[PDB]
Amino acid sequence: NITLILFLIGILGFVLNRKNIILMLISIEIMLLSITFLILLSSLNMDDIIGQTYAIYIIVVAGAESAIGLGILVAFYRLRGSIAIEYK
Amino acid sequence: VGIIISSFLFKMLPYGVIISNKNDLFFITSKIWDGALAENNHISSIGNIMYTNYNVWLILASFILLLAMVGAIVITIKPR
Amino acid sequence: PKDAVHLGLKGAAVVGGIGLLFAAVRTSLARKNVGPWAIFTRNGKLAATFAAVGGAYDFTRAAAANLREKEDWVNNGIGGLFAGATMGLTTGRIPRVLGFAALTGVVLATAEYAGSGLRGVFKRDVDEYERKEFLRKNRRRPIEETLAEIGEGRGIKPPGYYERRAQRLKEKYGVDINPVCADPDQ
Amino acid sequence: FLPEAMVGRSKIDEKYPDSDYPTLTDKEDPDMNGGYI
Amino acid sequence: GLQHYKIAMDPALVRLGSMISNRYKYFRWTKRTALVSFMYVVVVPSTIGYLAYKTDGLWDLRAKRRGDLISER
Amino acid sequence: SRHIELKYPEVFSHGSPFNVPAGFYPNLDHVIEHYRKQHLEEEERKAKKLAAAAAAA
Amino acid sequence: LDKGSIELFGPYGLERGLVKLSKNISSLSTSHVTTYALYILVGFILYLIYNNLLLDYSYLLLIIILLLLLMMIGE
Amino acid sequence: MVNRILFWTGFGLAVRFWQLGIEMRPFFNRKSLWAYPLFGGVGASFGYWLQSIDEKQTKMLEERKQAILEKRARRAQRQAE
Amino acid sequence: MIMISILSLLLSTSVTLRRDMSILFNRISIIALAYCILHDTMSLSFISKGIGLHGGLLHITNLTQIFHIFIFIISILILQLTSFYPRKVWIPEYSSLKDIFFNKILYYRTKIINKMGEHMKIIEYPLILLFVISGAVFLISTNDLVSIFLSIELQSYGLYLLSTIYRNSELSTTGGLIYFLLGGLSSCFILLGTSLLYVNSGTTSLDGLYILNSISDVNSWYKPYYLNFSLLIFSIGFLFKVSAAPFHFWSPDVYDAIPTIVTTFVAIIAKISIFIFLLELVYYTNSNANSYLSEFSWTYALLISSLLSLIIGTVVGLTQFRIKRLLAYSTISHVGFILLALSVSSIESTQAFIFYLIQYSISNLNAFFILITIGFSLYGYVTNNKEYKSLLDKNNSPIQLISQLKGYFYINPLLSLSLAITIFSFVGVPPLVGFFAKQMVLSAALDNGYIFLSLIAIITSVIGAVYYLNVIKEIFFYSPEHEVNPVLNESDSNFSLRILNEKNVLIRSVLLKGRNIFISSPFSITISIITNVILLFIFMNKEWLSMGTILVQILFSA
Repeated sequence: NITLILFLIGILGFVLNRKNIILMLISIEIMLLSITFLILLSSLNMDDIIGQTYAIYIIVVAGAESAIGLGILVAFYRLRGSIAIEYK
Repeated sequence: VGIIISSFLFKMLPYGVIISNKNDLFFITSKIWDGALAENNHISSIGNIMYTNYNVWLILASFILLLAMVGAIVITIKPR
Repeated sequence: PKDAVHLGLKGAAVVGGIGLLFAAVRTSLARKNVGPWAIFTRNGKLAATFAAVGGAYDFTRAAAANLREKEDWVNNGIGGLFAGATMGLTTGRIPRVLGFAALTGVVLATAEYAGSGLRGVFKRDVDEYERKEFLRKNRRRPIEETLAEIGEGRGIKPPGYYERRAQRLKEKYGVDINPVCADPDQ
Repeated sequence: FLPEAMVGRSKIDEKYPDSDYPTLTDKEDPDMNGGYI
Repeated sequence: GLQHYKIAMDPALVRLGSMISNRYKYFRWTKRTALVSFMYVVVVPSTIGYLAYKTDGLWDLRAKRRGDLISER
Repeated sequence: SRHIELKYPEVFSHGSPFNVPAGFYPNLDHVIEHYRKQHLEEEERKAKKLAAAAAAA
Repeated sequence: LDKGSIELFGPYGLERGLVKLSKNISSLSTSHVTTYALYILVGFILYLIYNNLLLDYSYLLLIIILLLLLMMIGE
Repeated sequence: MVNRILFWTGFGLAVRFWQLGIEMRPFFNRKSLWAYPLFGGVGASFGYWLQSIDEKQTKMLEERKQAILEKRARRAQRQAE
Repeated sequence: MIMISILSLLLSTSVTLRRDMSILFNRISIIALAYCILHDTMSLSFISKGIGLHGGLLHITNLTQIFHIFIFIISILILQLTSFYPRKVWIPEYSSLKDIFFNKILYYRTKIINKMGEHMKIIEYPLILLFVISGAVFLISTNDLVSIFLSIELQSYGLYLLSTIYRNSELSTTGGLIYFLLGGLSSCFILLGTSLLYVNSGTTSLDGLYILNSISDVNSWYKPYYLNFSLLIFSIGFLFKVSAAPFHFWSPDVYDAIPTIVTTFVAIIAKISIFIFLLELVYYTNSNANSYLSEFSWTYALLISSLLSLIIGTVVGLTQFRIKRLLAYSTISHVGFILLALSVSSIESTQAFIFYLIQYSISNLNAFFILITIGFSLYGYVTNNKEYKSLLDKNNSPIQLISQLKGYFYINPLLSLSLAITIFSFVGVPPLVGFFAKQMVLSAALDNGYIFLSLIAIITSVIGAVYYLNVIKEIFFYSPEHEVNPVLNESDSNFSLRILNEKNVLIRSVLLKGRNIFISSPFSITISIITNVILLFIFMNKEWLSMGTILVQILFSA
């Protein structure tokens, strides 16, 4: 049940974000947390070490995505000078 | 958006997770001797298969990490 | 025999429920803050519009069915016309009420006669190989099949046509048919 | 985030002005010609 | 392309031709016009088509002697 | 076709070799018989076709 | 007829309206990731509505035309 | 009307022709002319290769069409029981 | 072999900071992709619906190997744009086979060849492209839920890094930023889709998921509802990546922002790999018996997307003045035909799907080469248009406007007719290859009762043909706005070229002008071949169409 609540926080924190692109990259992190957390609880209820292995590989790609995101932000900020999403 | 997704995403989850959402149920556990001969820790159980049975996931994962190591540096490196 | 009024509210609720969704999205994309309750202040004319079409489509498409007691492609045409018509009244132009009635009615009629496979096409449940072979190799049909359904005449003059014509003319005009002997002899 | 010409509606409005399609009223154009005297 | 003869191009006549050429842009759906469009696009073809339907196979002249009839329906 | 042929029939050989309860794994002797037959039928079938080519030398 | 309604209820009318409709859908293009995320979320949940609720396909066709008629309407 | 080798030999000639047109270079430079036998030779080599795999494709569908008939023939046989 | 090439190329790239090595790193990547083709051709001597590999995590099919070879050959053609200089000094005096192999030409070429251009100075560019190929190739071969996620990320991340590879470009950083953020949202749907499948079925192999779906199809406590609507969320994340409406707003914006040579790979390869993966997943999960499960098929999203992509793609392209904003909308309308063919699951629809996807990839590649080549041809041309002086990133995107192509028939007539044939093939005009592709999809959908979508498709094609004809109207109906540069052709300024022999001895020295500069042959030959394939498909149709007949027969057999 908490997995659903966390996923909705990350989905709105990404879509209804009016602050900065770093917070959007955080919301993706929250969603991956919730998806991983659902797989972990299910693994325990089905006696499956594969779902812990699956959760581990989500964590490694989740960090790889956050490195590419932070690297692309640095590229964008170097030229734009602001990473603040703006609404007129 | 909250109501629609949560209501739609609720039946996508199984009984094991929706448990514990005046006569409730109680989980019962007992003991075994054949399956307890050499209990492994969870990290050991993942190690038993992470480098043989599922080694393809490790090779692919190591190539995502390599592309991230090369790409993140390529787009942010100071010119020289 | 279906409850057109009971159906109509359900159609308005479903389509108009989608209207609240686009109304709420248009509210969130507003640059100037206007308040949470502006969903029914300025965006109300979107959900109200959408539920108006849903009720207008479902009621009329249900009401037409009860008038003729047969469910076919046409019922969605009339509902399409009235759904299209009601979308016109928002604009306020007589050309636009008909233009939308034409568009929505034809689209919705076309998908019922064809049975658009959006929710899935019909299952043959039979050998497709023999359906193709039967249609392709059927090359001669009994003459009764064409005659009963293209008629007799207009160059379709099967044997025994003239005798049938004599009897048919007799009952409608009361004249015995007897062309002249076109020759002094015999 | 992209520049105004590349995704702006105003540049499209320059490329396809609404003045390319005349919308005369009956007061000035009763004969439905171009307002022909 | 190639040059033509010298023509006393009448300004009034060349603006009439431009108006006739450009006339399609200024048409509107007005009260009289929909009646004209409905009459000649719908009513007249419908009438002509309906009478064709009601007279198809009705008559034949081919070799009708005295004692037969033109009518076959 | 509405019948699925496992692309990986060797999934029948999966399962941990450790901490196994007695009487836990199901007998798959009928399964191995099946796959033995498919292999013997394919090779048998191949052996007939190649012999036909020799007859048509 | 031939320089009038046939043109208007035909090529010229379709040409006039389709330019208007296309410019309006182009307006939804803002190159803002938050707006485009919201478009994705709207389309995502709408596909859930259609499938989970077992709606009639006429409703889906009705919505699509009905959305083009809004987008045809200015602003 | 069509030969797989003649077409692809002539196909390579048109590639050389179209390539000089796109580059706006004159067709049939006397000292450049070796490229028409070369482009045409490559097309002929391609046409030989296609000719061979077309034989492999004919077999696969002939075995396949036989397989479909045999599946159908042995299916209706059990129906008559 | 693709991974050995990546690791070997990464080891050489790791010890070099020399940017002059980029052209040669790209030429080696082309040799590497040719070894992958030889290995993949060698693996084609078996008939099978699929063989599990490496512990069931991967699989090989004849369809798998054909598509990998196609991905490797498309990639070799795109790689040509970074492995050969765009312009070449050609002289009849240096035109024999003896001259090419035993004689040397010396002249100042840095400006004429653009040796130090941006597309010639990124060292890691062919290396990052190989990473996307590897992710694309595994995704075709994936057999497991965890395998699917890792491969689609390896494909996606490299596409984000290629979009941001031009670091000094503000436009590229923005397209890279938009693509990464919205594609990260796309992956969160794919991960949720896979997770719900594993959570409800206890298995992570698709082979096991297929059997649960097959048993379940019959004609009380565990109804398999989760499969269709876990696959629906799974499918939505992939409809974004292929840019199907209404998840397509990103691609017009990103394709227009990133450099053109980059847009050719980014807009072609991902579609090939994703649609092939979706094809086999659509076939196994179809219920041959209609039931309550059939009412909730995830494949209905594919029909909505095709219906929307046909409508959105043809209509919004009507008022696009930007050439690359127009090609994206053109693709969106073409993926509607691909989606509609994929959604009807029939032998005829699968042959139509295979053939439409291959021919559109080669044709859309032709369009990008012509666009990239038309830009490089403007080196000896000059303009005075206020509009062409306000364009941004003119080096990364030389042609950005349809109006910039106005009168191109008067500058390069046959290159303009090459583009005309490619555009007319996108319309679907006989006897071009695009007509036969479109009419095969129309055939299959007509034969399966999808009459309403066939009517929609033909009506949208006339709408989409309007903006296709506007491109051709600019190229042929108006005069050029580009004039020949007055200084590069003045009959008083020329550069001198020496022709050397096998050992550094002068044969003859020649004085050359700007009329002795031409497009390099790798780009004229490539355009010439694809144009001729489109034109004369009606004579070379048998082997290509018969390949798809056999692949589909295998998929539907047994």
